[PDB]
Amino acid sequence: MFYHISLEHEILLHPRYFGPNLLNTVKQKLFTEVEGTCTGKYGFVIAVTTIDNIGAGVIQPGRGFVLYPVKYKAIVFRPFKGEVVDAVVTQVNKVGLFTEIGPMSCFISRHSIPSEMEFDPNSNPPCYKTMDEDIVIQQDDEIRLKIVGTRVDKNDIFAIGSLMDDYLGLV
Amino acid sequence: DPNLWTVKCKIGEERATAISLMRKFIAYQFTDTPLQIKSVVAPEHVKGYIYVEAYKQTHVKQAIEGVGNLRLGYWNQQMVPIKEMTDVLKVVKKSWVRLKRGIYKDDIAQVDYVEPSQNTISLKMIPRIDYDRIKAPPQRLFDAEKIRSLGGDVASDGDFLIFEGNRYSRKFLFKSFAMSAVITEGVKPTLSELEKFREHNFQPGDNVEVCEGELINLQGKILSVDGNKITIMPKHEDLKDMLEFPAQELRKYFKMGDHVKVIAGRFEGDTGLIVRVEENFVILFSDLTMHELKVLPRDLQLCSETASGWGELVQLDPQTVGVIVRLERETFQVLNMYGKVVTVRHQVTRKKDNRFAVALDSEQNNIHVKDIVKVIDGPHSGREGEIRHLFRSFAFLHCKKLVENGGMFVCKTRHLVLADNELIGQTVRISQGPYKGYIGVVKDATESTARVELHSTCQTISVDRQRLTTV
Amino acid sequence: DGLKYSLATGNWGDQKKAHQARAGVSQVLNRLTFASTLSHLRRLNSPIG
DNA sequence: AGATCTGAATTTACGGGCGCAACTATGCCGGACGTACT
DNA sequence: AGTACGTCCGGCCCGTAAATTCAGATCT
RNA sequence: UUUUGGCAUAGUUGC
Repeated sequence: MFYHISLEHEILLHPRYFGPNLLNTVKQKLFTEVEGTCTGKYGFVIAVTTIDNIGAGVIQPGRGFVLYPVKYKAIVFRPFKGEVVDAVVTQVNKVGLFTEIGPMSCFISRHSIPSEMEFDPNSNPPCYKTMDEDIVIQQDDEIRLKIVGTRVDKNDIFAIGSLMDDYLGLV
Repeated sequence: DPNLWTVKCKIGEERATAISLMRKFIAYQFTDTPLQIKSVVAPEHVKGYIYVEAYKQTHVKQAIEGVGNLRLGYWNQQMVPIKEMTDVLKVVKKSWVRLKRGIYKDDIAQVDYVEPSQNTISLKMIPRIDYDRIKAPPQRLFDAEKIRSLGGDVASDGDFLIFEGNRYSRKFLFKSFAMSAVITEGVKPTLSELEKFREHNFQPGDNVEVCEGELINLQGKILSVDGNKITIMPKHEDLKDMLEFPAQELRKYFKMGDHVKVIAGRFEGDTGLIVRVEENFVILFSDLTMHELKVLPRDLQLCSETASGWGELVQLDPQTVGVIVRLERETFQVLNMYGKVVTVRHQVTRKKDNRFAVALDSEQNNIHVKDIVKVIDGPHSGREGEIRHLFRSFAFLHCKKLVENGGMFVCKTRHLVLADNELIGQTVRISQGPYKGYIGVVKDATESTARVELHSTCQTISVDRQRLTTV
Repeated sequence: DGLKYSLATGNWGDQKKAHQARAGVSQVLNRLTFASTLSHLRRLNSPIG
């Protein structure tokens, strides 16, 4: 879920960018660095809400760079196991289902898929359909899925969706 | 009673020392120099020293005098403690044997025929020989043609053969050896030896349940382990006390959606996650592949490491390179430029990879290694892979989703899209410039200048190549 | 080999007794001048002791 | 008043240290075993 | 059968502690 | 197409 938190980052500014627009330069560099990145413990940083406080620029001995610590309010998506989430199904295959939550990709395995659902390969849209067709899971649909577990590997979170609980799936 | 005193003796010659001292006792039992010691003990498995029974250390010293073998214990002796006197004498303890001596020491040997004479038994063995080529070794099958070709001491009766010190062989060595020269109890060969010719495994951290008893259905994490009666110390759910269970009362139970590794069997080494816990058929899916793997509960352990699941460039021949796609016991599965998977020996050559090599895709875009490229033409059209190796007109693409050859395939580069100077060491003569007259040898050479070690003076200097004239 | 050792390394005494065996008796002959060779021939050393 | 220990104040071994950088020489497995060749 | 050959096993010094000797606590 | 490499005690010599 999106959470508006103050985080810390470090910037080793090179002397070539010194002079006028120094504060603009460190602001731009923090924007370039944090945006579009994922961290395992803190999830997906979405965007810089703002840069709160610019720390003192400690000139590195022996190196020449200047180290700036920066406090910044940023919003982070952190998935929660044991929570229901609205998700957009991206890819549907016979093995499982992939869904998008923000930039993050979650999965619904062949068995985490409910047994009532069954793949429909013969039809023109490849989709999982129930016998009564009260819920039909295809690509590009809004589903309520329970997060079984936030399985994190190398600065990227992939969760597992489940429809075992009632009232889940399409609206 | 008298006390035992330790006397250091020559290693491997204790029983001979005891025999000599008994002979000395009998040879001086009636003389004016009687041996006042009572007995001598030279245990079989205690090597290096012996024991002498006497009431005094002076008796020991005066008795062992004249025995060179005990001279290292002559000056001083140590009494065996009174409470440990029992332990001096306390002694403990189509098949397969293992020969003791010879080059076949501790080698599995199948008892072919047991001679009723009780002197030797016929044993089948694998020869550890060089076939008289190095001497003037590991186990390998007995090659009859090689030892016939090399000659020497060799006699042929078809598959039957005599060679190199009356070694008898047939099709495999078949030679007689004394039972005292082998071990006839406690070999227990492995399955590999059979091809050539219950168990408990509880680990700390693993979760186990209770299958029977008053403490049934209590899942807890293992802390300790022992051999048979473990008396385990499991940390149960909602219980701060530590209870006791043997190996037989537990089972390797695991909740769904947790890391699992296989300890043994056809699925050994593969990791994954268990899905549904049936009575005994536990179904899981690997981190590599998405195939059903059914295992017993005992064939699972709780280990949180990532799966291993490498990819080195090798030369099948100077005309075609190869990329290893699987590592095996004695061979490499190598995927070449043609797309043909081959199986080759360990002794291909490692080529110097050129990581800065430049290749052109199908749209005249420069592409380097680690670049994600889509295949728009060729047999693998539609796939998208990361470049790992390059050729003049081929590129090798890795893809984790593709379960074939470890995800590695190959496509032509034009069907992708990005998503020493001769003058060195030559005697020369300065024909122009201030250094004219002299002779030197060219150490370093360039396009313009060249270093010359000057023969005449104790220095080296650089001169234009125009100033040089070879001898 | 005993005498050859004791002259080869300068150690003087038994080879295994080198812990306390006094050394520094046999030295490489000083061959730089004739006077240096003579001075090394006639040299006498007092141990610290 | 005295003993009798007994609790703090004088004499003996005993490690453990001893100013900075180059150039040459020696030596680090012998005894027993064990079999194969001539 | 003998012997060679090669591979395998077995002065100071200053702290520092420790051993003996006078008052003091009991215990007559 | 890229180079390597020992530890030791002893001895002598140089402000």
